[PDB]
Amino acid sequence: VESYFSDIHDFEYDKSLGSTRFFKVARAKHREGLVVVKVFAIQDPTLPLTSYKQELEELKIRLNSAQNCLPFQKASEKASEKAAMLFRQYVRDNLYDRISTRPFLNNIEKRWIAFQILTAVDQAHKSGVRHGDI
Amino acid sequence: PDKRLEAEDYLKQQRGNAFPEIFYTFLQPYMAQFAKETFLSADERILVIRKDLGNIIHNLCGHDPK
Amino acid sequence: SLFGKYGMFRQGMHDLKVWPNVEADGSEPTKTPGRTSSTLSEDQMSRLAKLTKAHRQGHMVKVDWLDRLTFREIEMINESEKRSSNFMYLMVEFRCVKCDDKEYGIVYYEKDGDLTSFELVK
Ligand SMILES: Nc1nc2c(ncn2[C@@H]2O[C@H](COP(=O)(O)OP(=O)(O)OP(=O)(O)O)[C@@H](O)[C@H]2O)c(=O)[nH]1
Repeated sequence: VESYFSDIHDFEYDKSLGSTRFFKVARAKHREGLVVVKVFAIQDPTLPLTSYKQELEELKIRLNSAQNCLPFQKASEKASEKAAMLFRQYVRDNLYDRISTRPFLNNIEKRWIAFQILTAVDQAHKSGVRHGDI
Repeated sequence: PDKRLEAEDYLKQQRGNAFPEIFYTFLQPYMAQFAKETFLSADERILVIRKDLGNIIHNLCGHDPK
Repeated sequence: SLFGKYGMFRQGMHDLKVWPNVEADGSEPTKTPGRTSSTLSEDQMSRLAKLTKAHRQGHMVKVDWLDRLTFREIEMINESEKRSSNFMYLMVEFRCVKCDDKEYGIVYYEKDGDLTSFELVK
């Protein structure tokens, strides 16, 4: 995954966050801070990636005003002749790690985390965005 | 799917039960200032919290589960 | 106050008004202030005392004929005030710093004294 960052001068590869057949996720440093980059390797160039890029740009415009919603801020169709890349802000912790990282979330923190999840869904629905992978 | 409510309905149904009222009235509105696009440096955040300290204690503790 | 209105440490001789029968108070603002700022009632003695000192240091224009009369007037004011205001004045002098014969002033400064919109960082 790090090899794909060699072509993006504004992003400096930092660490690999995961590899799957669908998306390879890695963390990179950018002038704005840390960013998570999911790289989709284009195996068949005949895939209508432009249609998906337009859908992602629509998602960015629809979710730009949501405070608890983080859409993909950048979608690059031909970032490299080999792969299309999606860029978004890096957050310190994912919920999967946060549960096991101290301080352990208290009952009041657990209620607060649940409350914010619901608020994120409410805001996304009113903003016209559905997650599909919650 | 017909049994799933809308996101706003769950927040209303659990308002005061699973989520204490303090989350909606102050925690969500106050905290939203820190997640805004306008970056508050760590120094600025401390000063903002210091300035509001009296209001935060009044809003969280009341005059007095607080 | 150790730092002046402009953050400069006090220098030279300073006459501080002593409040009778009370311990020196350290709260901010002090209840027993030694240097009555210009915001309060301008004590003609305090204003004239500052002027006499400003004259001594050579910060006021010397007019020989005026001085003999003016200073004689100040002497009368100070004599009259000493009779009615029985307040004591304690003199304190702060040290001065010199290097290569030049005087240096200590100004309050913090050791660490020397992007609002992000495109990607929300
Ligand atoms: N601490 C931390 N973990 C992250 C960050 N970004 C992603 N991760 C985690 O690293 C892994 C990346 O895989 P994902 O593709 O996001 O997994 P997923 O959320 O189940 O799949 P999607 O629904 O497509 O997002 C997951 O465990 C994420 O929680 C981050 O910025 N900080």
